[PDB]
Amino acid sequence: PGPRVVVIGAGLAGLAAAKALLEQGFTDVTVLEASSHIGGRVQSVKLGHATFELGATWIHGSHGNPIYHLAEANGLLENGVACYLTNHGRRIPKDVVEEFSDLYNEVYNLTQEFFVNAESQNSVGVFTREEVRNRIRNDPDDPEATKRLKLAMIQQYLKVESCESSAHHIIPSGFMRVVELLAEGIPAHVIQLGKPVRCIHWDQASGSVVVECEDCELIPADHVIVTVSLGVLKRQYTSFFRPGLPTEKVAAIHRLGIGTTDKIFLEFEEPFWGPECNSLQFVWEDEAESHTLTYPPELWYRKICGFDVLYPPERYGHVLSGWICGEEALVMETLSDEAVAEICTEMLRQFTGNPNIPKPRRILRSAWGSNPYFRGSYSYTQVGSSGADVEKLAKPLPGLQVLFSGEATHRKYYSTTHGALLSGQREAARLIEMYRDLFQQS
Amino acid sequence: PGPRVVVIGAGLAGLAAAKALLEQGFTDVTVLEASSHIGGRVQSVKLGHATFELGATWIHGSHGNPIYHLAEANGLLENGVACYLTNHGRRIPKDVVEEFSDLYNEVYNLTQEFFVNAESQNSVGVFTREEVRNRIRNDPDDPEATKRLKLAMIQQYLKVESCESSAHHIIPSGFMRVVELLAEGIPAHVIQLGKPVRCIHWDQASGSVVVECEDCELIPADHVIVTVSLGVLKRQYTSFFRPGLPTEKVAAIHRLGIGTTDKIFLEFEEPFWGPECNSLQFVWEDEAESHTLTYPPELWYRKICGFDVLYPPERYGHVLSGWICGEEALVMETLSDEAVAEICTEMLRQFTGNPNIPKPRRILRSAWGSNPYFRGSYSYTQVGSSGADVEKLAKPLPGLQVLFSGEATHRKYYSTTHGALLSGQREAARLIEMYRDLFQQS
Ligand SMILES: C=C=CCNCCCC/N=C/C=C(\C)N1c2cc(C)c(C)cc2N(C[C@H](O)[C@H](O)[C@H](O)COP(=O)(O)OP(=O)(O)OC[C@H]2O[C@@H](n3cnc4c(N)ncnc43)[C@H](O)[C@@H]2O)c2[nH]c(=O)[nH]c(=O)c21
Ligand SMILES: C=C=CCNCCCC/N=C/C=C(\C)N1c2cc(C)c(C)cc2N(C[C@H](O)[C@H](O)[C@H](O)COP(=O)(O)OP(=O)(O)OC[C@H]2O[C@@H](n3cnc4c(N)ncnc43)[C@H](O)[C@@H]2O)c2[nH]c(=O)[nH]c(=O)c21
Ligand SMILES: [Cl-]
Ligand SMILES: [Cl-]
Ligand SMILES: [Cl-]
Ligand SMILES: [Cl-]
Repeated sequence: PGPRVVVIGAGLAGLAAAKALLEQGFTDVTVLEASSHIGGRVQSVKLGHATFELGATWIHGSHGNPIYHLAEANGLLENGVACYLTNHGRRIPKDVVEEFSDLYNEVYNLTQEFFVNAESQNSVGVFTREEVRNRIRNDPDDPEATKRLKLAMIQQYLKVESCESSAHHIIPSGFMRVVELLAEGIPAHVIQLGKPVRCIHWDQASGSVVVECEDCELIPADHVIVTVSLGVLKRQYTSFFRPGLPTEKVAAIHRLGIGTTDKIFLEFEEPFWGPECNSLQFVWEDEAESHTLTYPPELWYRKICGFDVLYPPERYGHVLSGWICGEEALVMETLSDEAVAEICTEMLRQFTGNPNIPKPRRILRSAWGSNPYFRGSYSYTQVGSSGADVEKLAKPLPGLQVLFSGEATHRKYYSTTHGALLSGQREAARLIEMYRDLFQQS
Repeated sequence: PGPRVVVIGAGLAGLAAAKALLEQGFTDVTVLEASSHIGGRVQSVKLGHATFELGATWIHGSHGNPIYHLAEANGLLENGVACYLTNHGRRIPKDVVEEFSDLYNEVYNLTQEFFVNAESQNSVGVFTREEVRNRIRNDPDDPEATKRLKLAMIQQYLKVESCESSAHHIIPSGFMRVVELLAEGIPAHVIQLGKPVRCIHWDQASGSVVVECEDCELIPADHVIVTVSLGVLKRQYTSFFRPGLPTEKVAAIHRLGIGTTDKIFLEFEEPFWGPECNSLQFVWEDEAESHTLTYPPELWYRKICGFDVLYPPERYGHVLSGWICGEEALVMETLSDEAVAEICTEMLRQFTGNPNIPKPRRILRSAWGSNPYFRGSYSYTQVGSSGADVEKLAKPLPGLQVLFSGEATHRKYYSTTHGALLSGQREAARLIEMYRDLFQQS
């Protein structure tokens, strides 16, 4: 009864692939989702009336962006200053920050002009910071205390740059509404929840592919679209494919990077922050000399660059939204809500110079790195890798027996929701063209 | 190329089944063993020259016993008093122990005569102890202190009875020598080590059975002989069979018992025990009133009835051999060698009344309950179950697609090495008869 297609993952890529096939008259389609939910790294949570994003937060502008189009078409779509604080409870003056910002931006451009691959982009940052460090050290007119603060702001910027990897729209109702739109069309029977896959068996001798589920169910199939993260692949490629993947694809899985980026929300009964403060930015004065990329686990909290104040209060309450990227996010994920809440409260006391700040009423946080269905937040082309690795990863296996979809497999829109969606449509489109060729040949 | 037979487990049952098939001209035979070793619950360890059994220790006499025959044919086969000590470092006099022993044996026989199923055997113990407790309490001539000791000896006996479940020969070279004899004949390629099975798939549409390995290898087969313990079945039957087992067999798996019985060996530099002492038997004076079947985890050590002195010293060194049965053995298995060694040393100080006993030089111990390939030491017909459950467990699935072997599936020799061996030959014999019928019919 037609070709049997199995999609692994009910994130944007898996749902987009499933929908595209169903719309082109593929009846025998089943989505195997590991978790109890759809959307994957799109995860919207409601604390009372308020809606908080634990994954994807922003749509990256654009009319061509098919997630903007989805949202706008269904009508889902829609202050003050960054307060820089020192670890001895002092605010850094406007003029110091503004002076640093301009020095950094001037030196970043003189560097970026001098250089556009992965190793190029990274080295702009590295040589910018060392030149900025020189210009501060060698400035004859700045006093000692001011130089120590500005040098520590290099380390604060470095932490902000560590989370960065791509004008910007939010969905106040929840990013999960966009996910629910894609899934509307899909019949109920198609999406199997709580159904993690253990291994894909290909080059077999009615069904040349067998999907081995964790619950030991064997599902024969003609084609499999794999949408699991680069994190899942890195951890499981050795056991997840029989026979082994082509060595080019194994190399791609090794060379491409995936970052753990977790969100920390702190709900307070009353606010303790000035009405001029959009954010609290944490500058540790003892980090003037350090070039620290990864902190030891005891100092995981130091990788938090600061906290944004959510606006408006009536929508969200009095909530601080922090980000933590890298191995320090994995350490954070191992700690209890009380242990995390306590350390963030301690930090905010030290940085505000106000020892009477109460522990937050509630705490909400993501755990993407430790989750065996994600093992990270988003992909990037790493200091070593290229766009060739993304093409290698995306490349189907012989017979289109296994196709590779997901954000990581998208050449220009990797680490985005639209990248995921479009990577799904690409692989669905690949099958459609293959079965058009059989129609045209015969 | 002939019928494809897969044996799960390279214990006595699996090896016996494999050998029997190979000897009757079954060429296409493979044994999948989870662990890196053969023998299963036969496990011999050498500390220097000495050989210590962590599993099966004794051959239960007999000429008909095929393990006696195996040993004797290859020439592998071959003091003092039990010292009863109180928890206040006092030895219980010969006459007190002898008086208790006779009271127990007299009252056990008067009860056993009055009653022979599982619920019958257990109830003999229960009504014996309560009658003994009465006869002690109501004895007009015994003093108070003596009654408290004798009543606490009921609890010490109760612990010894908790490990009991079946004249007696040892193999000084190692019980593993008997295992190695069976395996001699078996070609190298047949036994796959480090190869745990995850699920057996039966009622399929060239190979009506698929064995799903933990490493995700799918092995087509005509017949599967399952030799894993009742412990493994109890824990994994829900996931280990597709489709589900007959409800009669599920009920049998539930109703039949498997006990965790672990061995503790303590090697001392010098002995601290009298040359008259074969064993140190631990009587806790505060257990006069208790009828405790299972201790809380904090008091796991109380389930140790005492320690045997191994003889002769030149063979073994100065070693104490203790046994611990039940949930208290699972608690023991979670503790470190230092933590276990320390508590046993503390006990021996309290019970000898000698506070200067050094911590043992070495410690050796089994961990059958926590081991996912055993989850217990041996089967028994439980207070509720019958020999009908053993027949239900032993019963093959339709087509002899799956056969059930192992100690637990043997009607009279369950919980023994010969039971395991003979249960293997039974299932091998079952296949041989099935393929003799096809030879005679056609
Ligand atoms: C002043 C000032 C400061 C402000 N600075 C401005 C800078 C802002 C720059 N933007 C940042 C954006 C972030 C951080 N954004 C962000 C933040 C965070 C915290 C995250 C986690 C992500 C993001 N991204 C990336 C996307 O979320 C991601 O690419 C896609 O959802 C993935 O889709 P998929 O490929 O289908 O995989 P999926 O994993 O979703 O689905 C696969 C499924 O497979 C399942 N699975 C796994 N194993 C399985 C198995 N064995 N068997 C069966 N199933 C299995 C699994 O359960 C899943 O359901 C963002 N994207 C975007 O558009 N906007 C954004 O803001 C962000
Ligand atoms: C004065 C005074 C005091 C003295 N008192 C005297 C009283 C003495 C009474 N006797 C007591 C005897 C004991 C306690 N004895 C004793 C003590 C102790 C500590 C133990 C642990 C046992 C015993 N017994 C029982 C036997 O050891 C047991 O029945 C068989 O070896 C099991 O064989 P099998 O069926 O093949 O299973 P196996 O489990 O061996 O093999 C199955 C294989 O399957 C493998 N497997 C599991 N899962 C798998 C998967 N998923 N995939 C693939 N493979 C997988 C696994 O790794 C194994 O290798 C004894 N027997 C005996 O004859 N003499 C004895 O003394 C004792
Ligand atoms: Cl199945
Ligand atoms: Cl990482
Ligand atoms: Cl395979
Ligand atoms: Cl138990």
